[PDB]
Amino acid sequence: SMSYTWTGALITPCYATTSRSASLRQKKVTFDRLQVLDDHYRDVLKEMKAKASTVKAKLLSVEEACKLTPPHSARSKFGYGAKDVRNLSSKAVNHIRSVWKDLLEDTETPIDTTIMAKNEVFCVQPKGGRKPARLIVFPDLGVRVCEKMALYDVVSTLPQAVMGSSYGFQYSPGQRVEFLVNAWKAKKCPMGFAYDTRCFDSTVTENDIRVEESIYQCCDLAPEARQAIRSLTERLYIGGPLTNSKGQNCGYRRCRASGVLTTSCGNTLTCYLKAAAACRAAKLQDCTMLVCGDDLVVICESAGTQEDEASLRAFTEAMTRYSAPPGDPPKPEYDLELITSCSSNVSVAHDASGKRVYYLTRDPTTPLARAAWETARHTPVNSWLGNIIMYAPTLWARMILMTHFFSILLAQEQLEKALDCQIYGACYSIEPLDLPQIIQRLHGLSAFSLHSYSPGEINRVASCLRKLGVPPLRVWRHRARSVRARLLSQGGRAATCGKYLFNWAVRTKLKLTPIPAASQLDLSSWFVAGY
Ligand SMILES: O=C(NC1CC1)c1ccc(N2CCN(S(=O)(=O)c3ccc(OC(F)(F)F)cc3)[C@@H](C(=O)NCc3ccc(OC(F)(F)F)cc3)C2)nn1
Ligand SMILES: O=C(O)/C=C/c1ccc(NC(=O)C2(NC(=O)c3ccc4c(C5CCCCC5)c5n(c4c3)CC(=O)Nc3ccccc3-5)CCCC2)cc1
Repeated sequence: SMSYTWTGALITPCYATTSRSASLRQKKVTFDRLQVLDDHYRDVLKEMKAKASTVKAKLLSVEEACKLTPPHSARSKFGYGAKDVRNLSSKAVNHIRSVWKDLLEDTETPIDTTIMAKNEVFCVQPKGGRKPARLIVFPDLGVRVCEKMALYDVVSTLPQAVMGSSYGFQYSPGQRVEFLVNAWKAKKCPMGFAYDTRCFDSTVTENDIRVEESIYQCCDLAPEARQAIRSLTERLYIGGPLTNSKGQNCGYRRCRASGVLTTSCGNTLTCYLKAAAACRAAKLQDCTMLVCGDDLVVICESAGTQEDEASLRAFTEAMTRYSAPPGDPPKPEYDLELITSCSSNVSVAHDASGKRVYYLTRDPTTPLARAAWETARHTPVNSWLGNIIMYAPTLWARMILMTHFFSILLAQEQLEKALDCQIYGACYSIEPLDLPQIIQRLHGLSAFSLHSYSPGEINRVASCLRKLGVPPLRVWRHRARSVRARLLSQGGRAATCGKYLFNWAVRTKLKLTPIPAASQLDLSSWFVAGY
């Protein structure tokens, strides 16, 4: 089946990515899919369904779903926006009830979807060329609330039950490294790899989507929720008509929509199922998987250099057979630092006590360039804040991002003002003064005392700074001492940031003891819609 069918009415809009590049993206994402399912696929699927049986999901109220709407979610064509929804206005609510009643009445009529080009910031790099704008398909604000009513409890309960430890989103960055490192140590002869699927969303066949539904149907579901899942599957999930920003009929989808509630959850389940089955086809001994949507890391017992090269080809053959071919073929790695997943890679450093600590790190180029864009054109989303949270132990986040933004915030007297940030699915509102507490909860106390980084990691940061015209780490060290000083003078929460966050900047280091606030770390108390 053709992933996409196009009419000719072009993708109209509302370095960066424009709608002018969309034509190239369309070509990459449009293709025929050929699925050849085998007995392993069926066996894994029965195992998964059995684990889903145990889940019981609650149907959310019309009002309950409104308070989970992100404040920046696109407005409805029916005259009401995200604000109107979370304020529980009669226009929003009465219209949402009609959408809900329509899902329970209509079982065939496809739900209309909007095709858009994602405006992302990438780096102006003269190996490879400019990437074309990613495509984003989504239903109306109204349908998006009903999706949450019928499936919010499912998606935020089910994957963890079906996949257990293989489910990526359950982990904090510290917990993810803990998992990866333990699984690598657990093997007597470790050999891992990361499998990148070319255009994941486009490889998701109508059967794949119906297979996910078959899994959601294994929970205890309210009759209404059960019907709504059935209707949302056939009217939205399995495909539908596309409509550009203007209002013209753009084309027809027969794959995954990125702007749906099930996207993340479903992708994880689909990728897990395919990979898990392909592990049996390739006869990969003592397997460990870590699935983060379309992202997949496999750790196992090596069976020899030649044998592993062969087993990896068998894995790929099997994945391709399940309509999930690779971008570039996976190579077996015998060092965990070389395996790249969720754009990041495990690195090592030493804390105060001299103990070797593992941490996740990525190439600073994109985070830095994105932050430099944020600095210029004003945005409601702060990639830098996310990056400071997610990559807190890294040399780059600590020395550049933290130094830069804290000096900016100190100067604007905005340290006490909350900021909206998106970490993968979830949207949070965090005050920078609260960061130490969060960083400790997500990474550990070692996050503030790290030193003795890998020479290569140090050079990756160094060379990257030169390339972007960013002042050297020596400049940053100096700048940090001034921020640290100005923070400690302020006292209270401001002084905690100075003490913990900026300890690396001083010659005369302080004894960093566990934070009095992070002792009773709640989390999800910063949570403002998702997931
Ligand atoms: O799509 C989702 N669900 C659909 C399928 C059903 C979904 C999406 C996100 C999500 N979460 C909760 C767990 N965490 S979390 O880290 O505990 C955290 C908690 C609070 C916080 O904000 C604060 F603290 F400020 F409140 C900030 C972080 C975040 C995360 O994305 N984790 C994965 C991950 C972890 C490490 C990685 O590695 C590297 F670091 F390299 F990226 C890469 C991915 C956010 N949960 N579910
Ligand atoms: O050799 C020595 O001993 C010292 C050398 C030295 C060299 C250059 C400076 N530069 C500066 O002071 C100024 N810019 C900066 O001090 C600066 C700060 C952050 C910058 C960033 C990012 C850093 C991460 C958060 C967002 C801002 C970028 N660029 C930056 C420049 C360079 C830039 O202009 N743009 C980009 C573009 C892409 C990526 C990064 C950048 C301030 C006004 C005049 C220029 C300072 C010291």
